[PDB]
Amino acid sequence: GRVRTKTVKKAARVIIEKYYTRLGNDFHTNKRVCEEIAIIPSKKLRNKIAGYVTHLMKRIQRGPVRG
Amino acid sequence: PGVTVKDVNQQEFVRALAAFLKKSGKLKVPEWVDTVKLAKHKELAPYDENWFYTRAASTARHLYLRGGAGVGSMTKIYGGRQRNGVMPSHFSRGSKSVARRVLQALEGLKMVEKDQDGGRKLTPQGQRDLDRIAGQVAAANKKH
Amino acid sequence: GHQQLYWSHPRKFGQGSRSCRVCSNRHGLIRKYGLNMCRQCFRQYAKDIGFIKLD
Amino acid sequence: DKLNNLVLFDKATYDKLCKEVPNYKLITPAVVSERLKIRGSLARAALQELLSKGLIKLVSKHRAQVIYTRNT
Amino acid sequence: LVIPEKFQHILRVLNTNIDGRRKIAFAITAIKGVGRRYAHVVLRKADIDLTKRAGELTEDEVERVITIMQNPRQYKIPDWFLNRQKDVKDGKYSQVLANGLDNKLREDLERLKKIRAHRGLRHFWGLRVRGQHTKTTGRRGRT
Amino acid sequence: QSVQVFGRKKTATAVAHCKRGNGLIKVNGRPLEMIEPRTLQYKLLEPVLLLGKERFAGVDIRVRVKGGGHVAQIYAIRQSISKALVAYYQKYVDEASKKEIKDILIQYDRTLLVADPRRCESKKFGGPGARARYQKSY
Amino acid sequence: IHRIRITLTSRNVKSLEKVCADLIRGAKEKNLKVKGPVRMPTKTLRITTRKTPCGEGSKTWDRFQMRIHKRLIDLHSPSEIVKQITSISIEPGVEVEVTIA
Amino acid sequence: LTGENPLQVLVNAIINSGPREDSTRIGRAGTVRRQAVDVSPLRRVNQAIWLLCTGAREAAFRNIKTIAECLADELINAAKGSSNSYAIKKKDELERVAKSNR
RNA sequence: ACGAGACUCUGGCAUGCUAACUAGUUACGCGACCAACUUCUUAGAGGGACAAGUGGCGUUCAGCCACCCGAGAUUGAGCAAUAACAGGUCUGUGAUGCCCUUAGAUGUCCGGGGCUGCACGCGCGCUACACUGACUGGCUCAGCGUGUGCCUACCCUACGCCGGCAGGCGCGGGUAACCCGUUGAACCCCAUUCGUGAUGGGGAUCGGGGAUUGCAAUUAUUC
Repeated sequence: GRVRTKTVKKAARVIIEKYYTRLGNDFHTNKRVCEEIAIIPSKKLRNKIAGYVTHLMKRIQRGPVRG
Repeated sequence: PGVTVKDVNQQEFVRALAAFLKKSGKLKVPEWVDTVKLAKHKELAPYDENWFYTRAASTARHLYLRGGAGVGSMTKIYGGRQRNGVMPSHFSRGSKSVARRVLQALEGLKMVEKDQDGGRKLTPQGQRDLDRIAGQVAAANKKH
Repeated sequence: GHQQLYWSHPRKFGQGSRSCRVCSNRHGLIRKYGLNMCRQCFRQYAKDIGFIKLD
Repeated sequence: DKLNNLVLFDKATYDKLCKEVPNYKLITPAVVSERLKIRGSLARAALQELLSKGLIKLVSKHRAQVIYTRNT
Repeated sequence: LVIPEKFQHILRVLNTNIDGRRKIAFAITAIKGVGRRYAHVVLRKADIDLTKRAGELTEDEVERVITIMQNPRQYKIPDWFLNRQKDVKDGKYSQVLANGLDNKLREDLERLKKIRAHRGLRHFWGLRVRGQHTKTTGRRGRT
Repeated sequence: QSVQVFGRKKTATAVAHCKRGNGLIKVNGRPLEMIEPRTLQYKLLEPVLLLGKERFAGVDIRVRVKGGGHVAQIYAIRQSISKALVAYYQKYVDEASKKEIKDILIQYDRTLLVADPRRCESKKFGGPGARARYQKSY
Repeated sequence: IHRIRITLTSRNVKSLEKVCADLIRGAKEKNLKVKGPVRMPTKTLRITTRKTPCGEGSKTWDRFQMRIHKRLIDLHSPSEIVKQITSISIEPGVEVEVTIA
Repeated sequence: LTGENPLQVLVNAIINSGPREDSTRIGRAGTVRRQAVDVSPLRRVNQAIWLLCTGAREAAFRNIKTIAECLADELINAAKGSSNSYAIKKKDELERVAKSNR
């Protein structure tokens, strides 16, 4: 399964709430900005966080999400 | 403008080279050729009769890989299973008295000779002679 | 006397000529790379020697 | 339990089964071996003799199925 | 590619009486000292080819092989091709023939029984003489 | 001034030394279709007749072919022909002819650019092999 | 000859690469031609042992590993310079061997 | 050696010899009849093809017409649409037997 | 807050990067018209994959299924939560708490019976059914790894005596990407072949040719 754990989910939520300015819709740009503005100690976890950030950006482009 | 002897597929190339070496007519095989098993992986004896000729050309190519050519590296081309009853396998080879007799029949042919440090070496003059023969049988009556 | 008995026919494969360098035990010897420890003593000292578990 | 076939070469009987191969729609060593129930190597020898007669051309060789054809 | 030889419904070589059903020249199991690499070596020494038709092969080649085996020591050909070599009672390898004689001499068990040895009983009972293990595996030999 | 990525697959390889000259194609180090194993000649016959002589009329090729394994060096010859053609047309003429002819060759079949990632896996814990286990008694 | 070789061996790659970069930088500070670091295939030492001290339980094994990484750098300089560059307060674990061959 | 088109038999025995239904197990027990089902044709046709692999083998296995020489029959087993096969009519006997449950 | 995940190691991918006199090479190159700023192998600071894109199911949430693209789309292992068990180990350890035998010390000394039986009392093991199994020796094959003094007297191996090759003796190389070795009595293939299956097709013992040299081997070594 591909269920994201609390680590990547919470990191994505914080990154979106705090740097909503810079994040977009592209995985590559989200990856680069996530690497810049956060100290993610693993590259797999960084990629997972960036992917969930892209997913949540799509979510919030279509309305408000509670997290 | 300079022909390599490894220019055609080696089946017919060694076939024609052996045809030349048997057409010289001065060399007849001794009586210790086929009754030797050499290695176990075979079931039969040499039957082609040009086995000596192939051994020498293959040995030349072996150098086209490295100096001091010897038979075990030459015979490592086909490995895998060798089920030998109640004992595990080995790694192919032949016989050394066969090699010595082939050397006794090989002197005066300028094809393959030993060296002073252990192993074999190439005879450049005979090399050029066989290159010329192969090239001028290729470019006279094989591609016109 | 002493030389009439000792060193007559070579024992070329003495198991009792080897012992663990930590506890002087006969069995479970690890002679590879020159450890010369029994396997239990090696497991105790594996990390200090430099052998570590990866796979 | 191999069958019994007439293999003897005679003044008459020899020239009665050698001109029966081209009397069939499907003429291959496989068809002859499965239908006329004689060794397929005999049919291979027959086609080799046909090649010796000079009415076909040999292309490739195999222990079971050989290639002999014509372009005329 | 034709031969005027006539098919023979009865053929006789070494007075054997066995069921002739299959082809020949490698079902020579009735013949004791021909076949495989040695027969190949002899035939290649005779300079003959395979340009004829299989199925109908006569027995002259193997007759020539036995003829050369009648005097094999003259040409100094590698002499590890006979069955029982370096046996007692002779320093050479003599001739024998007929079935019902060879299978016994595959086990020359008179002197080894006379010497009062375990080897005679090891061989006699149909069991091991070298020690093939016989309790879970190694049960073949009587079935 | 060094444009080479040669031709490899699985275990074998072939150094694609592609240079401008007279323009004759050297393949197999031997005549075209007589390879001694004989098993897979016809796959080599697809592109050389598909594309044409004029496309490969200037390609002087010198390849060191090695490696045992049919599926390795075979189909690596086709990977090498496609890739050498790609690099030649890219660095010498343009990109449009490259995309056209390369598209033809790699749209004939996909398996060129991708080899099997399958490898023998480790003998595992308390068993004869990777997954098989020794027989358990009770 | 003036061909001197330095062979660097350690069980870890971080310190070995740090030492290699340090020595390359030092040989490039002076105007010296240096053959780039050449990496040996890093032979791996394996010792597989039963986990149990007794012979009881499921047959479980430890798979111990020890990897030795070997690099050699070639440059042309007399012995005094090599002796000076060695005395750099080296980090532990990187065994340095210098041969004048 | 053909020159003409083998297409007729080449298609017309096997590639619509194919059956139309196989069966499945019923309830939790009882090995005396089987509930008739089907699949989108691929699985049933190629199950007939697999039983035909066994059948053509046994037509070679300990038999006279061997492997590497059944090319006609294999092209039949390959191409397209009509009915003459054997293991497929075995499958069709099973077809009717299990189809009596509709 | 642990455990799970993350993590570490390992595979799989570079018309990319860092460079190698042990792999690899360009028209003032020969032994041949009759000193490429490093890429196949080796290994490093990096890159690459995220259910990321699309379609469909899902209080349109978590997510699931499929499909392009792709080297790769639940991808080998290692590590692994207190309470647990009178689980095993005192025969791995001057790691360790004392009720307590014997002189036939559970010390030595190529020394020395068995267990290498055969009505089996049980358990782990040694093995493929046909043109696929194996020979023509007629084309460049694999490793994963090991290899010589604190102890110590024991390492891996490259030609000839020559019956037909390990090899009883002289001989060099390698503390090793330098030698064995581009792994020296091996593919699975094949002009020794099976025409419909007891034949050539895969071995029930068990005998000779010189035996690697281990007092013994038979009361376990050796084509």
